[PDB]
Amino acid sequence: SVEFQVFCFTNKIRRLTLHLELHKKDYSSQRGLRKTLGKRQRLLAYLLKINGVRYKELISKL
Amino acid sequence: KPRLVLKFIWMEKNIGLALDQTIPGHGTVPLSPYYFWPRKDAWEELKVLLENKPWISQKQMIILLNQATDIINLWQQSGGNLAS
Amino acid sequence: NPRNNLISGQRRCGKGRNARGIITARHRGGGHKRLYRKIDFRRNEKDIYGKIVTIEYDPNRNAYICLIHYGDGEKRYILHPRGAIIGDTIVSGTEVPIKMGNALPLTDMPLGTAIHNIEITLGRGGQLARAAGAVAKLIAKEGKSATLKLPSGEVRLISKNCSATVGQVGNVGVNQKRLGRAGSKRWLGKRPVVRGVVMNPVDHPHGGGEGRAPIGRKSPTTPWGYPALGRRSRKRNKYSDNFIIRR
Amino acid sequence: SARKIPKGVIHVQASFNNTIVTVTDVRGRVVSWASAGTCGFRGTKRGTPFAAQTAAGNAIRTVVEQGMQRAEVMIKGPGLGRDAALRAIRRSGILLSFVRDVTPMPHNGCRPPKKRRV
Amino acid sequence: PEPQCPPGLRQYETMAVLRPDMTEDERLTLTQKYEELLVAGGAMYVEVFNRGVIPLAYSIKRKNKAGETNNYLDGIYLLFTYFTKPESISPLEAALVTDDDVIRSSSFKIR
Amino acid sequence: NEERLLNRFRREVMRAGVIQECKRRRYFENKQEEKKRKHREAAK
Amino acid sequence: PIQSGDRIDYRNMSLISRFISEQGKILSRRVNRLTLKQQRLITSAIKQARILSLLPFLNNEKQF
RNA sequence: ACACCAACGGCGAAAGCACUCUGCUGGGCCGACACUGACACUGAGAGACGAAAGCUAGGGGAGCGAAUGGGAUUAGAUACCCCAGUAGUCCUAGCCGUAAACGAUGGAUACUAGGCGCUGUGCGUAUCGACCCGUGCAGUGUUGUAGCUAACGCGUUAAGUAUCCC
Repeated sequence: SVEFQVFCFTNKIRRLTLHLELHKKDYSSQRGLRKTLGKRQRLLAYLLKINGVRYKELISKL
Repeated sequence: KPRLVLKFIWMEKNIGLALDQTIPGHGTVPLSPYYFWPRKDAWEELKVLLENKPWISQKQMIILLNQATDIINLWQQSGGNLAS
Repeated sequence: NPRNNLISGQRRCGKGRNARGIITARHRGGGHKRLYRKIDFRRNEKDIYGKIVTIEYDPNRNAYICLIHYGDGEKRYILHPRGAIIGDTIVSGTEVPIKMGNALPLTDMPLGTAIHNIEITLGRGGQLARAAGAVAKLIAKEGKSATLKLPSGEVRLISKNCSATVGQVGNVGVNQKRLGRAGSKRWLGKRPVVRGVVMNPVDHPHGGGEGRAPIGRKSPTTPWGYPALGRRSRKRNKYSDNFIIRR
Repeated sequence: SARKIPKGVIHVQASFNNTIVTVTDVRGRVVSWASAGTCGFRGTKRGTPFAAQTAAGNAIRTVVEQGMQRAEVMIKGPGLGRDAALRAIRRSGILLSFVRDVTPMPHNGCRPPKKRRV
Repeated sequence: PEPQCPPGLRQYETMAVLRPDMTEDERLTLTQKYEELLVAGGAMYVEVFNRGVIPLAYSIKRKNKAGETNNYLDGIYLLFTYFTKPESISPLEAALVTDDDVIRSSSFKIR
Repeated sequence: NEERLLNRFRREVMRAGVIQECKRRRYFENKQEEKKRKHREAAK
Repeated sequence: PIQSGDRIDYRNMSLISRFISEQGKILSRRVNRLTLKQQRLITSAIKQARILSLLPFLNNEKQF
């Protein structure tokens, strides 16, 4: 299941970001946010590598 | 849990205290450790060995320590005097 | 809402300096009219709530003031503390719980608390620690006194039945608001001060001769002859209420 | 004089280069103190077991106006002055109830100063 | 019986020691502030049971409201096996620090 | 009383060697590995 | 030994105080002969009970 | 600042991290096929973090303590010793971006004796419950075969055999 990985990582970045911006100095979870961004980004380049229209739907969903 | 023997020896210069210890619910073999002629601590060495065991109950550790203490005590008095 | 009919109008004219007309508080004059704000120091309405609706800039102060209403029909101004959420409710009284913004007498409260507006005796309006960040703490209390560390590094046992507005008073950032326009000193009604070396011997005791004159006297003095370093200007027997100067 | 009660604590500040033998009552008003610097000799000699013996002897020889039976000793600190002091009090042999240590055992409070490099 | 509700929120247990003097308004008023917790928490609040007063090791420093007087050797050992949202535990800490008859209140989170 | 010394004997339980340890400076793992390696091997 | 099934809490002052000395200080794993997990868990529990003044931080020295 | 606990121990990518408790939150490990189906590795330039000392701004300042000052040793002593002791040490917000930042060992995968250990989980035995034995893995350590090495040594966590990338 791929779109649950992208969507799940998106909610991960939402909850972790609204953690981090009202907190502002945790330099440990910064790596977690950046590993999630990079991991999701290699997924988006993967599904963009496979398809057009379907990845256009992944952009249009979020 | 078997039960226990300190053996002391007094010769004028030198104490030895020798702690022979015994088994808990876990089958173990102690020696008798003999603590030695130089001024290096006998009670601390003995008691610490017992505490390191936990295999020794408090009553057991204490009774042997009391006997050990008594001999070190007699030894100190004889060394300060000449008893022999 | 300006022109509150609480700005109280008539004053003594600007930043005055005249006793009989002689300059007696030096370097004063200039600026705007600076119409004062009659604010409510001594809260004479206890155990009735009141919201906060406006943080107005008082030109008489270093800090801001705020307009507070009531459940009854009144309007007052009080010093708002740090943390004055707009719309937040303050209430004076004897048993009112501790909140950043309300007032209570100095007995019914714990020790070790940030309070700005305290009274030195009963009946007065408000004396101590009311500047733009002046915060007074409490050391433990006594039978009829209370040792209070006020923001000078100075402790003072005080009468325990004195009103006190608990909170750290806001507008702290005037520690760093620079006057770098270099004529903004004159906008506050503060004329430039001349220096003692560059005056004449009829005016200042350090009226010199040729060149940048060294200070000449055994001690640097005021323009009226008293030594201006270390000489404590305090009457030897006034109160004996302070514990240690701690300065 | 004093309260005239023959029980009282003895404290032995055994320093690394000195000893102090003080003796006081239960409340803490000292009835006598005598140290190694008290009993005559002073310098590198003070703080040796002969100074502990002489300082303890000249300390508790002057409590014979009390004649304290029930003694209890509360020593403190490191040094070569402990064991000679306890042999001195047991030499006077008065009813030494219990000796004890009250040495300050810190829980990493302050930084102790530089190592000596001598 | 306790694993019924912890779908949704958390589980705790607060240890709080008390004054040894009073016997009245001690089971009462501290259960009333437990009802203040009930306004806060509202979950399976059970087993708030009391433990007998015994001599503790060493305690000073009551800090009454302007008292700062009483040393102690004894104290009533309350412990609340309560159950709440993880939000609003710090106000339970302030409630169990500021009140007079509660000193040295350490909460925990049993698993 | 007899001339027996159990305060020295009991003293080596928690030795006064935690006070000759704490006279000189707080220093890190070089001398804590020397003193605590020699001390972890003195009790074994 | 002495695990006794129920977990070690500050409320269990039976197996706790078999682990401290009468001088009141925590004994190591090789003395108490437990696992690492038992040792750390009684460590945190003992220091909790140290907060509640159930246990002394120092016991006054005694003779005779 | 956090004694005993403290262990040749646990975690972090490194630097680092230990009085306890709570809250938010990262990361790891293990199982079942529960799902997708190569989404993988490395990474120029780039970006982040980055002990200590240092600097800007404001607090705070007990101990320790460069500089400094006095005493001593000394031919001399700006040094080791001793007594005072300022910046600093701590905290807030930044800057600085270096260390023997060391495992003196970039990362990743696959394969190649064992012994003795520790930590985490999994299965079976044993009891029916804590043990206890073997093990399946992952990580950490110590001796060590083969092989490599100028030698010392390293040796399944290679400095072995190969492949890739800087």
